[PDB]
Amino acid sequence: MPRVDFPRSRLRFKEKLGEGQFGEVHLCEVDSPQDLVSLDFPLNVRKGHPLLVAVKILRPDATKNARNDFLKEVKIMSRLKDPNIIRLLGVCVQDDPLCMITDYMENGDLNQFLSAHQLEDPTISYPMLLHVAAQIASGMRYLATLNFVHRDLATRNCLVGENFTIKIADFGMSRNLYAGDYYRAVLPIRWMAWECILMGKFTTASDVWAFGVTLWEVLMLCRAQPFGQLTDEQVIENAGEFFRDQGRQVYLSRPPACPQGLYELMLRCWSRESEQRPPFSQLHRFLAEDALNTV
Ligand SMILES: Cc1ccc(NC(=O)c2ccc(CN3CCN(C)CC3)cc2)cc1Nc1nccc(-c2cccnc2)n1
Repeated sequence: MPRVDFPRSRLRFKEKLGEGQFGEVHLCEVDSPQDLVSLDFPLNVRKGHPLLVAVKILRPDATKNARNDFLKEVKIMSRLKDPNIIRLLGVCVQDDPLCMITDYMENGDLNQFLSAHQLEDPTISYPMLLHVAAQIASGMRYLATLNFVHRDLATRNCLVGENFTIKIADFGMSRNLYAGDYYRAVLPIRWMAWECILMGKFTTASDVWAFGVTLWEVLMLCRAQPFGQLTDEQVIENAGEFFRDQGRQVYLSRPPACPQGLYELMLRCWSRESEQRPPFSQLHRFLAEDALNTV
């Protein structure tokens, strides 16, 4: 827990960014942020330009369980300090409504960003795609070593900062744009390892599987939904085929930009056995070294 609340009186409402069962996320401008610049709030103020933040707000009539989960997220976010994980800027928890505040990325989520680019034969290069993926692996290494499981890794849950910096986040199913990526609890089945779908087992190994699918998205420049040839019920059936291990399971195809070795990395992320999936330390090393060294 942060020692002092961010002053709610400085948050100027701009836009509603999303909603869920227990609250909303708003885009706010911080009024006169130079007044707040301190050790507690080391805000990056650009004179002449508004300071924008995302604010997650718990409904004041939230249940006890909803409130506890919100405070659990506060506690988790207060620990996360890595260049490739979204940073908590402040909280409002002394009074209702409870709030968490992070930076707002004008470049949007990584899906939005890659969707707006084309592959260099605006453009983005294959080496930059590897850098994006390496950053995600590095953030995931950090999370896993702190004994967190993400459970919803995908390009839609990564934010694009300045100079191609990628921040892993977790927004939940709070945005209409990605409703088709979730199956009705509400689950991102196309990113989920077979054991998640069949047994509800979520682990770092299943985060690795999701990382494989996220890497696939990146190399596809977010042009195709994973398993777009399959209905939701068929995706669940595909998980059964991984369980069966009789060679009928469908794997995502190799993207045109993806060399065979990188594709085989992805296939290893989709190993039937968790213990055969590469750790994030290895995924990062492969992307930052092996793949980048073989352009
Ligand atoms: C305002 C806020 C409050 C909380 C969070 N929280 C997280 O992003 C997050 C990240 C990692 C974890 C780790 N956790 C481990 C356990 N498992 C099960 C889940 C994940 C938890 C929360 C983000 C935000 N930021 C946010 N939220 C929604 C939209 C945007 C946003 C949208 C567009 C551009 N810029 C920002 N930004």
